[PDB]
Amino acid sequence: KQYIISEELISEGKWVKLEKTTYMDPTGKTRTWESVKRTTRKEQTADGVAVIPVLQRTLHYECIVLVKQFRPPMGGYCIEFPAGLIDDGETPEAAALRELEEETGYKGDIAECSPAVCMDPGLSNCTIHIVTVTINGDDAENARPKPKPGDGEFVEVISLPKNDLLQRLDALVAEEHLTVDARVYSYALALKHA
Amino acid sequence: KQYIISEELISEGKWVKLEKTTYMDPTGKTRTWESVKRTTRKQTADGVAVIPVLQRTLHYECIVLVKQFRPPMGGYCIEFPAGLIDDGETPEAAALRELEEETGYKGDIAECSPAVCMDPGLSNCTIHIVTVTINGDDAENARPKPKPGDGEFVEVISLPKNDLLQRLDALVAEEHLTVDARVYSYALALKHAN
Ligand SMILES: c1n[nH]c(-c2nccs2)n1
Ligand SMILES: c1n[nH]c(-c2nccs2)n1
Ligand SMILES: [Cl-]
Ligand SMILES: [Mg+2]
Ligand SMILES: [Mg+2]
Ligand SMILES: [Mg+2]
Ligand SMILES: [Mg+2]
Repeated sequence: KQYIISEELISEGKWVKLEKTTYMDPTGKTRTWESVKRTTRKEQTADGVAVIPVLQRTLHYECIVLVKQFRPPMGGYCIEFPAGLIDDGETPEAAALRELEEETGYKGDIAECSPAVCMDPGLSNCTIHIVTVTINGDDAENARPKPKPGDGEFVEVISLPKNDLLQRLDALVAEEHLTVDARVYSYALALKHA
Repeated sequence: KQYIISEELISEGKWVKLEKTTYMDPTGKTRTWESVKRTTRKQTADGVAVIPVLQRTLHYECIVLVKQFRPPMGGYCIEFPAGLIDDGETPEAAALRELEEETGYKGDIAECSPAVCMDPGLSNCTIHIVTVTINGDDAENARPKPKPGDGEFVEVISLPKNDLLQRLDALVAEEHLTVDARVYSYALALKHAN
């Protein structure tokens, strides 16, 4: 029933733009919406990837590898899955493995790749692939993992056991001012609920 | 170590604004970011998203989701029930209220996250994730009456919790919908548990 009629640019920054969206509602009436989009999306199947990195080591419990970094939009530190935008011509898998290595030092193995999923669909058109990757932490490559941060990238690695993820996240939030990402919290809540 | 120095308004709509954030990087170098904010926040968070666990004896437990046209996305998305928290509303009350308006179900609160970020590289948007159980055998949830406000047009989709990820992949392959990243993350973790 519903569809886009027009998209009018309101303001276009270097990285983000705002649009006035006109659409047809299902009563047959015309309505508008204020829409955010990135300026960086070309032919990628999504804007970005977020990596679910399951660190596996003999005689260790499985960990989920997370990162902490300052996020200017939030004005503070956030704890997230490793993530980045997909470079033009780059596959989501390759982007995932690359971002994981850049942010954490770890060299992973692909497990699964989601279809493009929406980040905040009432606000923006932004999408990611969620890429599950296993890290063989017994491999020598993954012994002394050092982030290769890019220019203006400053990332801390936090590995938490999968079997206690939600409480460990709660214990981090209780100890400093910091925000957990909604996807990370959602993933931790399901681990509890299962 | 990092912090915000200043925020310049670039453009302000009715619902969304775009800012240029200046911040201090951890080397002591001054940097800028293009940040989105909502104009509606006053609250612990912008919104709530509800994880509604539909419990009916002798049935599988279902997670109740919603399908709506999302003008920023140009298409239909499958999401947790959700909405913005009203001025002077608690996150718990917003959750039960939105769950009722969007699904017709009357639920009980199980737990409530701290404020969690939606897309912290882009926006300051936050939500509380509120887990709610729904006693599907109670008479008030027999014929769930959805109360859509002005301009809401929501379809309800209940899916079994124990197969959620495969059920969502099936809808994406057949119905050309976009699944929400929080929904998908929850689904993934139900599979990855144990
Ligand atoms: C975010 N962008 N536009 C919106 C709207 N809410 C009601 C009408 S337009 N939210
Ligand atoms: C989204 N908003 N601002 C951005 C930037 N990326 C690199 C420098 S500023 N992305
Ligand atoms: Cl539950
Ligand atoms: Mg990143
Ligand atoms: Mg990066
Ligand atoms: Mg809603
Ligand atoms: Mg509403």
